[PDB]
Amino acid sequence: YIHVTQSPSSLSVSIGDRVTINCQTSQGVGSDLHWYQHKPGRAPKLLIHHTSSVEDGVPSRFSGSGFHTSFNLTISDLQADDIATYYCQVLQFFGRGSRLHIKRTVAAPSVFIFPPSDEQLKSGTASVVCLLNNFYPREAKVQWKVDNALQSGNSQESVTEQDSKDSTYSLSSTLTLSKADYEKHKVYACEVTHQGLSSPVTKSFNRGEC
Amino acid sequence: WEDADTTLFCASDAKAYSTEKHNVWATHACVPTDPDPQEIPLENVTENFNMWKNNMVEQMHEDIISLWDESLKPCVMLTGGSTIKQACPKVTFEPIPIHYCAPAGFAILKCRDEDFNGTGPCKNVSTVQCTHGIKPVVSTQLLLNGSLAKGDIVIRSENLTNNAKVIIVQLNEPVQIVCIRPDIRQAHCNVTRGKWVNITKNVKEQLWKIFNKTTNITFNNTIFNSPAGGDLEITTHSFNCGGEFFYCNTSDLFNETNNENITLQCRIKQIVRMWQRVGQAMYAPPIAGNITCISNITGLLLTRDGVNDTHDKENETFRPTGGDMRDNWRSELYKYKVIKL
Amino acid sequence: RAHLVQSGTAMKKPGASVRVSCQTSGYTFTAHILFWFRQAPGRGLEWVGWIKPQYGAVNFGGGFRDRVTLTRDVYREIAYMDIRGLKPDDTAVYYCARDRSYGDSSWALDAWGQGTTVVVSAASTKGPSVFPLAPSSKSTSGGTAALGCLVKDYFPEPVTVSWNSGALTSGVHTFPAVLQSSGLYSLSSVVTVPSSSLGTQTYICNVNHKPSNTKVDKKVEPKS
Ligand SMILES: *[C@@H]1O[C@H](CO)[C@@H](O)[C@H](O)[C@H]1NC(C)=O
Ligand SMILES: *[C@@H]1O[C@H](CO)[C@@H](O)[C@H](O)[C@H]1NC(C)=O
Ligand SMILES: *[C@@H]1O[C@H](CO)[C@@H](O)[C@H](O)[C@H]1NC(C)=O
Ligand SMILES: *[C@@H]1O[C@H](CO)[C@@H](O)[C@H](O)[C@H]1NC(C)=O
Ligand SMILES: *[C@@H]1O[C@H](CO)[C@@H](O)[C@H](O)[C@H]1NC(C)=O
Ligand SMILES: *[C@@H]1O[C@H](CO)[C@@H](O)[C@H](O)[C@H]1NC(C)=O
Ligand SMILES: *[C@@H]1O[C@H](CO)[C@@H](O)[C@H](O)[C@H]1NC(C)=O
Ligand SMILES: *[C@@H]1O[C@H](CO)[C@@H](O)[C@H](O)[C@H]1NC(C)=O
Ligand SMILES: *[C@@H]1O[C@H](CO)[C@@H](O)[C@H](O)[C@H]1NC(C)=O
Ligand SMILES: *[C@@H]1O[C@H](CO)[C@@H](O)[C@H](O)[C@H]1NC(C)=O
Ligand SMILES: *[C@@H]1O[C@H](CO)[C@@H](O)[C@H](O)[C@H]1NC(C)=O
Ligand SMILES: *[C@@H]1O[C@H](CO)[C@@H](O)[C@H](O)[C@H]1NC(C)=O
Repeated sequence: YIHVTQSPSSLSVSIGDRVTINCQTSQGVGSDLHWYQHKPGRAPKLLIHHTSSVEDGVPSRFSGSGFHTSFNLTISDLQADDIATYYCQVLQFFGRGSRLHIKRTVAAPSVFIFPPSDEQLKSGTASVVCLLNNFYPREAKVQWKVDNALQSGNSQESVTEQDSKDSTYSLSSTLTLSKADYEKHKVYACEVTHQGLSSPVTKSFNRGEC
Repeated sequence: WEDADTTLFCASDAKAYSTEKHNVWATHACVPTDPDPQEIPLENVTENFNMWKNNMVEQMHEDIISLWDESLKPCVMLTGGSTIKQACPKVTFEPIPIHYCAPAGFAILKCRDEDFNGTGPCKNVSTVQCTHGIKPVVSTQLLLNGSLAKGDIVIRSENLTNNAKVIIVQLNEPVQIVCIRPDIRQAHCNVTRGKWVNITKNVKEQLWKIFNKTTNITFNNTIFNSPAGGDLEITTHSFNCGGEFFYCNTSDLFNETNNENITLQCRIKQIVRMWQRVGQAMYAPPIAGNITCISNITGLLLTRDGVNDTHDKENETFRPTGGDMRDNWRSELYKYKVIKL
Repeated sequence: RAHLVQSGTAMKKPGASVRVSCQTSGYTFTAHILFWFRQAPGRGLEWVGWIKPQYGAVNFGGGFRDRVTLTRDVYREIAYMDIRGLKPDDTAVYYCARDRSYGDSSWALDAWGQGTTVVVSAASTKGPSVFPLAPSSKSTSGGTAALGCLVKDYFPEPVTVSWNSGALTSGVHTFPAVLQSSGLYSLSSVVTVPSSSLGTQTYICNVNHKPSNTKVDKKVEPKS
């Protein structure tokens, strides 16, 4: 078994920057190392085969390097098309990948909270939705509180891909509760922690009131 | 003298009066062998050979193709979208030793280093104008009528860690296999149980030694098993005998659960899947009489099973394989390489 | 030149079997090994087995040998992958890829099939329930309000969501669907609008779930 380790996992990039990601192997490999580009919704694309030999059709900006147990993929002049994930492969062992996103200035989220609708309450369950809109960086922490009681293991988060226009992210956290448990409490809060916030933002509401 | 790949020519001991097809092809394509073949040693010098990227293998490949093209003419042949109907007379087919020689201005470097795995440097290095006598036996799973290693069993693979790289095994003791056909398509081979278990014992332990020495893959016990899939040409020990194509079941040969001999149930087929090109070739029904072939099991063609992720286990499974006849040629052409003067 | 085309997505139950085809074109089919890789959600690509299409010699990764059958058709230049005894852990995207070297094994995969999504779930096809996410005053944020739609309890993927029959696109965010503990999916689609336009512009999310023939137009309004 050959372990493949890539670093960094995610990297911030700017248009026209010189990018270099690393691939590590648990044993001496030599040369038969291959690099692949993978965009969402399409098949992986071979970029480099055998350490440094560039595949036909690959732009000139790409170049591979390395030896033995350490290998590097290099992009000389990054463009908008080069935003994707990159794997390194040896025999049947693929790397977990290095993800590339555009770097921008830190922007705080606009936190909103949505109480469950009466139509959903008539069905039997309740979903409280908290929204984090247009924030950067991607890393954030959402905390659910119900009457100052910390909720864990009954919420789900879905984060959108990095936006194309302003290079921001958006996240939605949904808290799922039964109608009975929902009508037994009043204050439903949502505590957002993010780099762009000096103090955590809390958006709450009272059931039935406003 | 620098490495090069030139235009080799063939030489054989074929007879002008022989009706057999190998003798007929070699009489018009080759020359009489060297009466006194010289082999001048090169001492105090070393050089590296590569059996997996040897153009001599490719030349022998396309010569055996054109040999099979004009010798074993099928009744009906299906290649691409075309159907090729032609006469299919019953012929006598028995391979003869063939020598490959270097043209004017070239030479062949022969490595005499014992226990040579195919790649790396060679201490014993001599120059010969021709190779040795190589029988172009077209077989599957078992290499027949080949040459034996002087020392222990030798394991050859371009990359032993690659599970797609077929492993070429070369035996040190020959295992005699006696196939015969007394249903005129039902045949059977007989092989001594004592010699096969003894050779299997020495081959398993040699696979463990070479993997513990040159590979990071570690396993306690070596295990064989029948091939997991493929066409009948490779799932059975397929070969040619007396013009007929035999398909012999080797499940008893590679069964771990182990009395005299081991009987392999065979079957002669009229419709075979060709090895020289993509397509199927229908041949005539078999000839009557006792068809017998006594060959020497001198090697094995094996592939290693894909390893489990984050696992190793005390057992590693190897399975017989075949198909690419180039591996049959480089099992004998491994020591030779062409040089340019 | 070399092109690999696979079969569509597969809807299966735990314990059933699935066949994925891989049609090849534009190259000598029997001269390049065909590999089969899968990618579970959120995981890396893992090798399950290859096939040498000359005589059909195959090999598998650890575990797949017990219930995966790799075959090919030499005349039609098409490879097949059969998986029996399906588990939920086998829900992944499956790829068939071609080795770039002619008559050799370099593992460098230059030609790839488009992929085949295989989802192994005990759940059955169900249309979604579309609940509103009303703006109110907690989403106004002093100037720009935000409303949305909660597409909840549907199976399987995917769900197409638009706004105002596609006229409203600016400021729309449709999140990736999430798999609830019940086995059904649920996503949310929101849009940020000016607070002043709440009492003038009618905002309708248009949900489409082809697997259930469900088409819903939900008008979102501030709650009474
Ligand atoms: C085995 O792997 C170790 C590191 O894991 C490496 O140092 C060593 O050279 C390898 N040996 C062989 C024969 O590949
Ligand atoms: C086989 O290839 C692997 C991967 O490149 C390498 O680690 C290993 O050392 C090779 N084996 C030999 C004997 O060189
Ligand atoms: C790859 O790049 C990293 C950082 O740029 C560097 O530390 C490493 O030495 C490079 N690898 C090699 C083999 O030079
Ligand atoms: C190898 O060379 C030595 C001396 O150079 C010689 O005695 C020996 O016979 C050679 N081996 C073979 C197999 O010819
Ligand atoms: C063959 O032997 C050479 C010389 O010792 C060695 O470098 C090479 O790794 C060996 N090949 C394999 C597959 O073990
Ligand atoms: C098989 O090997 C034996 C040596 O034990 C030899 O006498 C015999 O000639 C060989 N037969 C063939 C067909 O190579
Ligand atoms: C072993 O096989 C040979 C094949 O020629 C046969 O003559 C012999 O009788 C067999 N041994 C038995 C049947 O005990
Ligand atoms: C092959 O071996 C079997 C069992 O040992 C025996 O019955 C048979 O007669 C042998 N074949 C021939 C041709 O004698
Ligand atoms: C070989 O024989 C075994 C039983 O001895 C049988 O299960 C298997 O299907 C046979 N295979 C072929 C290719 O005849
Ligand atoms: C090996 O032999 C045993 C009994 O001799 C049999 O049950 C088993 O099926 C054989 N394995 C095969 C044919 O793969
Ligand atoms: C091996 O050689 C012997 C005699 O030289 C011959 O009878 C037999 O058919 C040969 N085997 C094959 C597979 O050609
Ligand atoms: C091989 O056997 C020894 C003891 O018999 C054991 O300690 C070791 O773990 C085994 N190797 C593997 C790979 O299981």
